[PDB]
Amino acid sequence: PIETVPVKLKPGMDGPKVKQWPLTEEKIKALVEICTEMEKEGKISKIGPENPYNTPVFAIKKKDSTKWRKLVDFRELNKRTQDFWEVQLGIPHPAGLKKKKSVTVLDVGDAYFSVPLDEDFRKYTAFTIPSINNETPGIRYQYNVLPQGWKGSPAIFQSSMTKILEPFRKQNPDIVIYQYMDDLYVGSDLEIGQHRTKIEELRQHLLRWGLTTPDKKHQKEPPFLWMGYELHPDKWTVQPIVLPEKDSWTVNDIQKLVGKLNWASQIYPGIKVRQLCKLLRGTKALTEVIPLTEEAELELAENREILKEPVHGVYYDPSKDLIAEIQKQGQGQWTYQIYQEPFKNLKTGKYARMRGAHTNDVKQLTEAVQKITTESIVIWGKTPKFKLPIQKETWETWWTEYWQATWIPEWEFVNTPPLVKLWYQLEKEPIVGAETFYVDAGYVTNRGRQKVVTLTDTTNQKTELQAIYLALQDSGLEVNIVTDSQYALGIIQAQPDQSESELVNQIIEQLIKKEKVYLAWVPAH
Amino acid sequence: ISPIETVPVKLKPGMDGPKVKQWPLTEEKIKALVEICTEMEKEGKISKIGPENPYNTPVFAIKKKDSTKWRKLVDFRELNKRTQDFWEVQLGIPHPAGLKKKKSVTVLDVGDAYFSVPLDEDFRKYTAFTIPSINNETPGIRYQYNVLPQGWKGSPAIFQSSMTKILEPFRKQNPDIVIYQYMDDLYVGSDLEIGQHRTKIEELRQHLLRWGLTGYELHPDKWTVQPIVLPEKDSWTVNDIQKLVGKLNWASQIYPGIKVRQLCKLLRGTKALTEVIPLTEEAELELAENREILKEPVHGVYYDPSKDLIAEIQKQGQGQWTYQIYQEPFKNLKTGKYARMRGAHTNDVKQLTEAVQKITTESIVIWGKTPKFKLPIQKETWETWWTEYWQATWIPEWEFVNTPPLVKLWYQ
Ligand SMILES: CC(C)=CCN1Cc2cc(Cl)cc3[nH]c(=S)n(c23)C[C@@H]1C
Ligand SMILES: [Mg+2]
Repeated sequence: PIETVPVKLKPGMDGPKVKQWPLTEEKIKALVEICTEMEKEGKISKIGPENPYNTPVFAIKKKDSTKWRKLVDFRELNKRTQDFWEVQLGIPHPAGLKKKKSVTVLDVGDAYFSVPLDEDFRKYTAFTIPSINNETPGIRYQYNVLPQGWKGSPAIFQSSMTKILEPFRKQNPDIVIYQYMDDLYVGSDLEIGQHRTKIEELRQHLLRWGLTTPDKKHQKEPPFLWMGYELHPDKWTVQPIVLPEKDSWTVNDIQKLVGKLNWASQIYPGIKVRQLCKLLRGTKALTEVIPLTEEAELELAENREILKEPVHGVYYDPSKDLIAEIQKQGQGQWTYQIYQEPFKNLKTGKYARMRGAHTNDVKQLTEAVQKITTESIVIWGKTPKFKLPIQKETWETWWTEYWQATWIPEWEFVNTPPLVKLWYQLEKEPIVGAETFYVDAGYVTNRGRQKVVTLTDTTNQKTELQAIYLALQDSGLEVNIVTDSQYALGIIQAQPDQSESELVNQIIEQLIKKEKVYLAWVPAH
Repeated sequence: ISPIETVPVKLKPGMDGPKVKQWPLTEEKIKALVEICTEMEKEGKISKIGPENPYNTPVFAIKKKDSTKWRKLVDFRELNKRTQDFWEVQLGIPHPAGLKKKKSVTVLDVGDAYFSVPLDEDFRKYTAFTIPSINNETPGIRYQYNVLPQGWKGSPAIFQSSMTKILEPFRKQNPDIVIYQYMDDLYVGSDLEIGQHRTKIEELRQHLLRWGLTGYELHPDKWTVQPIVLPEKDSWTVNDIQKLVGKLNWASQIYPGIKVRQLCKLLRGTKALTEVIPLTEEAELELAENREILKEPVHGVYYDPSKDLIAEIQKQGQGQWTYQIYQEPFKNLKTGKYARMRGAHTNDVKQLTEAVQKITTESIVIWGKTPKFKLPIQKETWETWWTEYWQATWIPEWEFVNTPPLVKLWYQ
């Protein structure tokens, strides 16, 4: 038997005392039968009038079958049960798995009832099966094992299974076992016969504790279509994605398409969705039809072709280095691929996360490095050596001059156009011979010139970007610009090369054409 | 699993235990953690827990100073914040104002001293922690403490007595030495020449071994506050004057006696930036007075035991950093500078960690409390690399921020 896990109710609460719904004789007859079965099996045992707690039960028929099932409504008891460590949503990613000669999945089979329930807690699982004639039986029961559908069941069952498997695991340190729901995955590099035997051995080890497992004649064989994936002994991939051939596309359709499209990203490089996302602008209803533009059409056609190609990922080989390579697919878009062996990945991906309203490729590429770093540590436990399209000098220039602290692991420059660069750099010292503009929506120069323009609907801070812009447009190749807007100063000082604000983008364009620019700040009153 | 008497500890009223997430660990760290945790399990220090304990506290592996040995570090920060305060009356522990004046102070990690005292059976669940697994391939090894844990605030309090008894002899045999405890750390100050100092340090060591109790060497005396400085130059241009004004216009919020009048008058007219402007007599004397005013920290800054200690750090470049410790805005208790040390390796993160640590030691030595840092770095980055260079046994509360371009220009 297994060691009982002590359960407690949430502090300051009493057990469930909820009424049982009136039942149909037909069903009562079914319940009495099922409950007796469970009592003979010791799963449950009748109680005395001592117990005031109760939980509703009802009979259900099996889907597309003709027979009775017993369902207990543990909602209430669950609200009152303490929290457990429970199952974290942390699941293994296919690219983290290694190659195996043979893998099998043993379907545990309701081991919930195979595991005992803390005696002290047992009373809280009380339920009642009403009598057929008014004043009569009305059998009262309580659980002796883990109730199907109870709060602690999934957690306690998993903990129990782990203990039960500790030994078998120490005995065979060449066999990986992974638990998931009512499934037990066993993988191994044993030649087929040896494996097949070891599996039968594991089954017996479960049977000793009551975990009735399935025979090799009805077990699930690879691939393992698990969570949108298709698991194989040596390779992996995602469940085949089929793109619709619609004439009319609803916003809902377009939205689902982008979702399926994004999913593919992790393995299919080249998947693009920008054009498709644009169809969502100004949409008034999920049922609204948006015709497709020539660019969206071209993008859909391209992804369709990309998907007609059954690419697959490869498992991790602990003996070889991890290599991450990053590229610029578009403005703001970066594509990466992690491989151990020359140009054939374990996983791929995209990075479009724009942090802040303005940025530059150098800053953005850096942030992609950090995402991959976190992701690699999570999946493979170590960071990959990166191959980036930026030269050392370029990175060091930006780095040492930026106010924030940054650090890139270990990388190598890869001359693969486009090479990321800084399109412009502000002067560290005011330009001699250059004209000086004193902005405020209007500027005045040392040379006498001046323009006062009219701005409508402008925000306080945007008016400040405008003046700078103005000075920028009317000046020569070399300019000195004095401003009082610490805001505008901040932005332009950041050396952005892309922004959400078109005004900033224009200023940026102006900045690129100049030979020399010095921006200075001063309080103005 | 426990001996002697266990002192009952409780979380603050109504407070529940911590359920903090574990930041992803590197395979090497995990391995180090598994090796270390198994020995602690055998020694009965910790025990595997079941799914009926929902709590969690983050753990990490750091590297001991000049030693190929890892040290499990447990981020008990949240738990400590939820742990009851500890008594009143005659608490022989406060803080030696004298410790900061000493010539040499050594730090000793007397953390293992806790491992000899059991933790109240009931509080044990709250100290829960989890060794993570590569790619979630396995549930994760869960443990809790049976003994006073390192890094928890309750530990020094509960061991306080056992500690004083042990130190009373050395304390009365060498009163020319100042010893102050902070968490797992022990501060040993003295004015003896470096030679006699290290000797005495070593002697305290074996004296601790004597009772089962098994690196860093400061010089608090030489700590000096960094004042606000103004560019002194041969000839001044419009630009120089413009900057001098912005700076002085800021420092005035601190020292109000700073005037800019004359200097501003030199900035009349849309002249060219590069145009050199000689300073009128009345301006030269204004700048000069401004200089004298900045020669010293602002009068009236007092440490308040009841307020948070905040520390801000700024990237100045080429391995240089500037920090300030204060409680009320602009009212600094201290300001300083930091330049890359220990290795032709240094990158932004390693330096920041060294700096944070450096500033933290000082606060403990000075006020006997760690500060709340405002770090100039992206969270994800910090969380990924901080552990790789950390060596302290305590972990201060930190937050991340976006340093203003102007503040930098006003320091160093
Ligand atoms: C569905 C999940 C999470 C399976 C995890 N699972 C089964 C599996 C399946 C294949 Cl085809 C190759 C695998 N390689 C490895 S490692 N595993 C694995 C780990 C365990 C044994
Ligand atoms: Mg102006």
